[PDB]
Amino acid sequence: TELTLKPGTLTLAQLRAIHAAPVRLQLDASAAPAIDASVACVEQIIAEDRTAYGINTGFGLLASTRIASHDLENLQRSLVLSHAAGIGAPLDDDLVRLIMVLKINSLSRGFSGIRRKVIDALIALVNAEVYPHIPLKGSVGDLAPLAHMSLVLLGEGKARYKGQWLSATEALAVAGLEPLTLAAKEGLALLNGTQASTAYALRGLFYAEDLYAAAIACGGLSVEAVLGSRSPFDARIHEARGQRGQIDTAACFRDLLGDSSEVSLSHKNADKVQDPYSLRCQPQVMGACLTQLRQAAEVLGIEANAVSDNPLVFAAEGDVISGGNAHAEPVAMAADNLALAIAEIGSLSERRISLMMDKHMSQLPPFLVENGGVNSGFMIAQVTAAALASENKALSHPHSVDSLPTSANQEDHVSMAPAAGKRLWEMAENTRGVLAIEWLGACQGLDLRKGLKTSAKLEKARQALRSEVAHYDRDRFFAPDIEKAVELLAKGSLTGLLPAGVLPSL
Amino acid sequence: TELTLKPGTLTLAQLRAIHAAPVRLQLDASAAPAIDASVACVEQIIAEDRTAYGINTGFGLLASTRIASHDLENLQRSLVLSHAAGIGAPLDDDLVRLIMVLKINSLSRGFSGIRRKVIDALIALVNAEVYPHIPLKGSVGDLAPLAHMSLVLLGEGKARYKGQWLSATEALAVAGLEPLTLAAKEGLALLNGTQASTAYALRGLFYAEDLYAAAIACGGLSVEAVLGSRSPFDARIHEARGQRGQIDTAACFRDLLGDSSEVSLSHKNADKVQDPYSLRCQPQVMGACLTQLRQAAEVLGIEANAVSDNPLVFAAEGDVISGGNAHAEPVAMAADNLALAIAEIGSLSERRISLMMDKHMSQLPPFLVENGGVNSGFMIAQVTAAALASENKALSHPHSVDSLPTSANQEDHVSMAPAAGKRLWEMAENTRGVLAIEWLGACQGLDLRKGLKTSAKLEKARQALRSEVAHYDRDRFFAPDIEKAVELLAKGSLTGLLPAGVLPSL
Amino acid sequence: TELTLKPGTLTLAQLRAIHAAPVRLQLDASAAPAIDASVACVEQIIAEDRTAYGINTGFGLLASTRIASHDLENLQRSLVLSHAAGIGAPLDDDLVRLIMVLKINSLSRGFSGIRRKVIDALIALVNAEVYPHIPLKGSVGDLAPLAHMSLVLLGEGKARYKGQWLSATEALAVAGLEPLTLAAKEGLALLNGTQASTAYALRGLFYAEDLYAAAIACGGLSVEAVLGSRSPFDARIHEARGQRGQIDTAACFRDLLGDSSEVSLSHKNADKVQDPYSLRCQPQVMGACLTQLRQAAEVLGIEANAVSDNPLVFAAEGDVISGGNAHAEPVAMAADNLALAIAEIGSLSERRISLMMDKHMSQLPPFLVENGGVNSGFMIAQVTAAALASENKALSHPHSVDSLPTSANQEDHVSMAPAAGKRLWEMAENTRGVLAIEWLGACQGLDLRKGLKTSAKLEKARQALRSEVAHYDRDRFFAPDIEKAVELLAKGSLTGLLPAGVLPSL
Amino acid sequence: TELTLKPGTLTLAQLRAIHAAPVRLQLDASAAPAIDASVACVEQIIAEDRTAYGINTGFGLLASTRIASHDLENLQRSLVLSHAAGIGAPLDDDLVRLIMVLKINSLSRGFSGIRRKVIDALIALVNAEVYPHIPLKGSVGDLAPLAHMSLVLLGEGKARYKGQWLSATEALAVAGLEPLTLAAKEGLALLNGTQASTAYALRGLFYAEDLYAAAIACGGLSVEAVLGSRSPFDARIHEARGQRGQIDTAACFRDLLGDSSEVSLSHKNADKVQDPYSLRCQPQVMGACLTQLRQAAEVLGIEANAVSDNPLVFAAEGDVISGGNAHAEPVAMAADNLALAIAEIGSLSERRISLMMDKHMSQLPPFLVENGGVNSGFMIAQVTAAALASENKALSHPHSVDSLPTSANQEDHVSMAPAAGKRLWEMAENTRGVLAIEWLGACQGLDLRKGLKTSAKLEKARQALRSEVAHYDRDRFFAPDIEKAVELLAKGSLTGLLPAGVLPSL
Repeated sequence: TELTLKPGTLTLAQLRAIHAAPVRLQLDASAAPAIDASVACVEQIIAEDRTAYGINTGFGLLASTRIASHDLENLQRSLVLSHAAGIGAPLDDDLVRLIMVLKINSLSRGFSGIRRKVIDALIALVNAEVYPHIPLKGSVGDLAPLAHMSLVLLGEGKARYKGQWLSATEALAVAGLEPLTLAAKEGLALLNGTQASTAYALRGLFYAEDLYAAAIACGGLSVEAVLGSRSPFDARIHEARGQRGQIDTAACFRDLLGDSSEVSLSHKNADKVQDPYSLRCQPQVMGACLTQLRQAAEVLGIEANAVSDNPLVFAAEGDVISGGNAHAEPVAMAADNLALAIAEIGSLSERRISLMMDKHMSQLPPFLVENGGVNSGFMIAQVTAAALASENKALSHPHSVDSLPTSANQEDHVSMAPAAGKRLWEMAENTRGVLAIEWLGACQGLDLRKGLKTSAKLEKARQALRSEVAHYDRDRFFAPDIEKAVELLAKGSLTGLLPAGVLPSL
Repeated sequence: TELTLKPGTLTLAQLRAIHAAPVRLQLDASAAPAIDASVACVEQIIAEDRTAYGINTGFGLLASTRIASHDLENLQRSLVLSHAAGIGAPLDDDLVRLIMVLKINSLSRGFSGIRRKVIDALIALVNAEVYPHIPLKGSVGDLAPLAHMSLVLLGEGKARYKGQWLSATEALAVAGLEPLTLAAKEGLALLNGTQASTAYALRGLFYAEDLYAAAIACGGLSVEAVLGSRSPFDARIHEARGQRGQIDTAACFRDLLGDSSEVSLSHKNADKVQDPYSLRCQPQVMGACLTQLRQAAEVLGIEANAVSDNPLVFAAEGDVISGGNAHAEPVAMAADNLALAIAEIGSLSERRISLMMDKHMSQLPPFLVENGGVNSGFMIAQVTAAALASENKALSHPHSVDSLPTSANQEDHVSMAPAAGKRLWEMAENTRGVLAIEWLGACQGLDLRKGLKTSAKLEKARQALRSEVAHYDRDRFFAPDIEKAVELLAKGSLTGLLPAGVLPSL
Repeated sequence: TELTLKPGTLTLAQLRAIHAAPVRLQLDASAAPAIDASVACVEQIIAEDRTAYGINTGFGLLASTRIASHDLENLQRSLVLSHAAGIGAPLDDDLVRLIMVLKINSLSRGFSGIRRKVIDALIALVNAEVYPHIPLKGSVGDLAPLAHMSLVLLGEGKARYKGQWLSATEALAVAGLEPLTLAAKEGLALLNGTQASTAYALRGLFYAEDLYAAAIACGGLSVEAVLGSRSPFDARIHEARGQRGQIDTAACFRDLLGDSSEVSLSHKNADKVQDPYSLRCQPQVMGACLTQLRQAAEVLGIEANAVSDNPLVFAAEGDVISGGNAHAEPVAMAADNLALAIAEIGSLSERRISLMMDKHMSQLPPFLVENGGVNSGFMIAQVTAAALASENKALSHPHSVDSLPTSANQEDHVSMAPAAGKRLWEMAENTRGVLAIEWLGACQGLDLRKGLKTSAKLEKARQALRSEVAHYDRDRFFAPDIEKAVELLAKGSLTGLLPAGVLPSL
Repeated sequence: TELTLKPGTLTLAQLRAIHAAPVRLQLDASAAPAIDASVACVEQIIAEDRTAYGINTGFGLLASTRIASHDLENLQRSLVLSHAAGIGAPLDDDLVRLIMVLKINSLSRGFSGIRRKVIDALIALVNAEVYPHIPLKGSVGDLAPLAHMSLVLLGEGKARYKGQWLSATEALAVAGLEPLTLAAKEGLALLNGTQASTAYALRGLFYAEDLYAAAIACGGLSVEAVLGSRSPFDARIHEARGQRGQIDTAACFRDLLGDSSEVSLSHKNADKVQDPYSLRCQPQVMGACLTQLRQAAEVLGIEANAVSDNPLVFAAEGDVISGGNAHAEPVAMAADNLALAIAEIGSLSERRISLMMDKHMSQLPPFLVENGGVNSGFMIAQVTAAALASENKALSHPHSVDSLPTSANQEDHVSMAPAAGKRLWEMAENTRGVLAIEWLGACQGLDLRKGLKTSAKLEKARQALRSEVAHYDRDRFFAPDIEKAVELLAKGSLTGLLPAGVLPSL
């Protein structure tokens, strides 16, 4: 997988690919100039015995003292060691790779005053598929997680390779590297930034997108299973409202559903029963979710390319300036935004499941099973979906509204973006479980409409499932079916049915 | 105030003006065609003894029965009467006017099959400044509140005029109207829609905008009061991150602050103390808030013009279709989105207040007062700001993630957009109180820098306050000062200092 | 209403009476000793030129300086003036009276070193029904609200009398008082404490209790209306679980319901349809709520009698000690606890309403109305109940988990108990609206069981309502009925049906 | 470990031991009578061709049909298979053992009509340390998780033994069992109940208790490290407030702290600086938490012994009754209650950490390190604690206030107690991380008071830590120290210092 990186130009689709699979990358030749020039600007400051905070000074007491060169170099190690104070579970390699590539992208923009050779080391680690240990918690939005990553550069910490933990030195050799020594500003360049926060929210974004796509397919099947109407998806309704998300959503439903199906055609005159909101307001509810994840994607798309460390080096003017780009407030809001979409996608789906369980609603046997006097059918699966949908409401509580003061009142407001981002992964597992159950139920219900077929793309969704899970004939161990369905969705089995260009990264 | 309405074209600035003050409006002649044509389409259906749900049928049992004309007409009254089941405090006239104008705008787009003369009645009521009673609660997202409004059309309910409650009939005469009788589909046309939800969120939007504007001015004063740096607002920092909200925010700070001030110039060499995040990350935090309220404004801007009732009449094709546009999910998310902005604006401000109270941070006397051994100064005001900032965290909990099934499982998923929107008004009162206190504190602190002036626009912010509230010389009754400051902000005293074209409706 | 107060012995029932109506109180003679002795201890310190913090010292810089007597006295006024920095709506007289009586109770315990004559002034104000202005917001848990109350003692602020605002001096004369001058420690004695926090939560408690009582009656009517069973309330079921709240709750249902009714008897054999959880799990759900409000009442009962100011005077030993009793953490948790009860009482009730709307569940006409083809009946009322029930979920978010640092890091953790307590009042208005609608619906449904009577106490609940609201014959303006029902409940119309000794204050 | 079980008499301490380690149990002979008698009552019903719902009937359609014996037996398997529809991670053996023992306890009370031999099988599995697979999610409060457990009884599912998954049949043989066939009511007896919900909250309870205990020790060390006063813990202060939790908490502090220490004695005259609230209000804040966890423990203690299935068999009277004991509302509230305690314990601790980082507060070097110009010391550890404390606020959102309708509107209100309980485990990991950091910091700070010793018990807390983690001399890899400290706490290293009889289960 060759990627030739033009720093600051990653697209959301590129980001999804980095997240999904190993990468091979190289910096574009056009990146060298600005990168080498911020180093030269740093080198000049030092050569001219100029004092610059965050460049050649010590801290606090020494924040204006030109720390001797000797202590300057060891100050970088001490920063990284002391800052590597994270805790909790190890991030998986996929997420570690994204963070590494985000850091490379940002440093490579030439505002950080870090040597190209350090950047090249990180790249060597990516290319070698050597992923430094990074613990899940600690950042308030990303000193700790970025400090854990950088440990390996110095020959400290540990890293994963071929799924086994290696010592840093062992790890470095795998990548054809030897331990490095950091120079002025490099410690800060590596530790300051929003790459972990951004990475966490991006994974939430990609999950949110996979689930949107799945939900269009499952909701289409459910519509068919209970003989719902295609009228709610009429373009005229959506154009008259003017909401773009909803207009795009409805277009997706029409594409998947078509004008009619054998199923729909064989439910002749009757269209006298208006469909419940969980079917009929799918464009409106799923469109709102689509708009919401597009808003987040835009913010996160920009942040993936942001120059986020501090202080910034402006070689062109000779200036070094301390600002607040390491504050990940926009990332935090984007994540809280995504929370709303993942929850409402799951909520609308659970009510569709609920409908399907109701023989007064479904025009199907109660709980989707033949001879329910002695068979419980899907009844407890529906309960599982309610439990999962429910959990998402509390999980929806925003993290972007909380802050505690740190660094002795000097970092008196922070974003809490890492917590905001990572709760999204569990919300997505809940909504994924809900959709898997909807998937199972709608194929069961369509099954009961003996011999009848739905549309072309929805029939592919039925075959996808039925190749792993059989029709529900009579009560049997239920959980393995749900497990199966969930893995299918997690593997993107239905994503490909959605039309192109709808979702930010797809 | 003449407004000649081209239906579906209201701008956010027009919406802010309708919200802020009485309107005089007239429909543009180009609206008549489509409006008269949906009526004609309805008239044709009835003339052809065609059955159409939501047009000439009864409900449930009779949902396919062509209800006799006679019962058809009385069905409209009964719908409005039975649907007027709202409760809680009366909306104020300002908000009632916005809802009325939103309903007019939507019906006037010609998809609702309602007579121009009914639309004209609502317009007559607006023009006459006769505002029907509408209670605050009941909608799940807006049958009840729109049904209360429509009562007056029929000569039921009551309405406010010159701030006094009048009977509907008295009210109607003030507007030069007599009670009307509704025709086929008119009841539904009036009661279905998202106008109240939209109106509630729009007020939240306009509040959020006023507060943003105030916060740029107050944060600029606070920066000056504690001798902060202008370096964090350097354009190069914000362009390097790429976030638009933050880029625009920083531009606002530079405009208000300028390159230097007498204050800043007289704090010679020293710039050795990095400013805390509550000053230095203002572009990043306030920019995130700006982006967030721009996302909401876009959704709400579109929704203000939406065709939101049901079923929709498509005269051009002869079709009538039932869809889900009355589902206000996008409005609900937009409001939850705005919640995040109002809270973080207040949180960042309270920490700026906090900083100002700390003589190790502020370079000012503790609690902003001379001889604090016996004077408490601003100490308890700061506590008030903490209480107000705090309340906003719980208030931030999203409403868009909750739903309960209604109408016997037929409306099985709803938005909860009215609750989402109205909590914003109280969040805004909290953040307004916080900013008022920041305002007071920064003018006090600048005062203590004897004779020194800040920038041109920030000096106007100081004079604005000082014309109502005097320097704090020694302990005195504090609450009246805060009261004063709050009313000043609520009157938009600082809004005008912000550069043009930054905020969606300004 | 004579109350002769033995300080520290108020009961919850006494507290409900103070809250509900004017009081006439006098201190018991046995209170004089300890009250006069803490003053004497303060007087001795001063007479012996001993330095005591919070007694005869100034603040911060002067926290160890024996401030001259002269400045000592003016320091008390300045504390009260500067601390009166609250904001928002005026508390109503009922709540102001409770706070005043709570302060009197606490000071009268003799640990505060305040003169009996100051205490007597507050008592004079209560007895005269002169209620100082106190604004709703500002405390983080209660300097501001207690400082506003004390203003009037000094002839500052304003007070309400016979529902009109009076100047403090006018107010004082009504009570036969002249402005006072405060002595050493008195300022702190008055301003420190948890009385407002406690008062806010107590009102929440009493509301929660009224609603519990109402819900037993309404749920009993609903059970009857849909021909539910009395079997779920069998004592054996509740004893076998062992939960006390549930055991007591079920006993209440049995008392109100009885072994059988004309209604229940006339629904002969059939008991083949198990009742839904919203009826059948009433003991379990309402019992949990009962336990929860009993836990809160215990904490609040104790806190109503707490010695809560600081520093405390221990005359017996001669010691003065600074502690943290003014921290209202337990009050904050008690309120968050009560939030759960008010929400679940309303949630269970709304589902009972929902059931009643469902002719497949209710054994009643859909939406409780004859000829629903053209009549909507209770359909939109149910929607109102869903909107109100829904709002309570977000409102349930705990305030006790938030804190911001105040007083320049010296009050670095606070309770947020006032916010916790006051949100309960609105939660209670929501649940009250829900129950009013249940009340209306169950009497309507029982009505439809022509001529049949329920039990003795539930028939009184029916007559209570029917004296204000008529049977629903056909569609009519709905909101006035709900308004009526709500006022009935707010007046305690159903409270008296509940057996004695169940609820903490009743 | 022999336990001879008297059903319904488990104590909280017994429950903590079952949770912590393997058990060996036997039913007391006095349990046989009522257990054999409910079976006989079931047998009599069947022998008399009496129809009883949930005993010898089929479901829904057949809810009044005496299902043939043959289908009766297979209905039990089908219930268990179809109900085993849970998902998510496998519970660990510890938690599976607790659930099994809770189920045994409840069935053994003789109200369930299940054969002693089935109960004996579960006991055989416990004794053999064979733990059936149970997935984490699915219950709405516990059909799915109890159905997964019961699978193994029938020779389905899988179970863990010596940490390896075994087939059910392999598992059964390890316990000396063969697959069973279930009889009338047994399926329901096994699947209905609140044992998983209760088990989840109990683990939360025990965690909350361990953390309370740790926090008293760490807060005592922090007090000493920054030369705080013992005056806030004076019994007179706590008795004067009257709050029991706080009185008990303060007694704990006095026990651990003592009247004085070498440390405290060597900080001679000065006691002129009042301690911040994070030290001084420890009795008030930790006491509130203690009260809160005592309230939960009481509910959970009772529920551990509850008869929770349905319908219940009352052999004494011959009656079988369907009720709602399987509704775990009280468990859900107890868990939400515990959430508040775990969060506030962590919040108060993080502010104590914060204080310790502030040389204007701590009387220690900034960030607890010598030569901080080039050493960052504990600065980023503090950030980690803020991130962890912060996460707990959103996690605090109550689950007991949410519900969705299941079983086609027949279970229209549910508790969401499993979600409520399990979020507590992660909240406890956050607060544990916070305390570990406090622990580290206070031992570091005391270290800096060269040669000085604190009290007897607090010196043991110092030695406990120092045996794993060395004094912080200069910057080094920080995270391993925190990891170490966390494992120490998780192992109960400080629990034993707390006085006996304070905590419900200890």
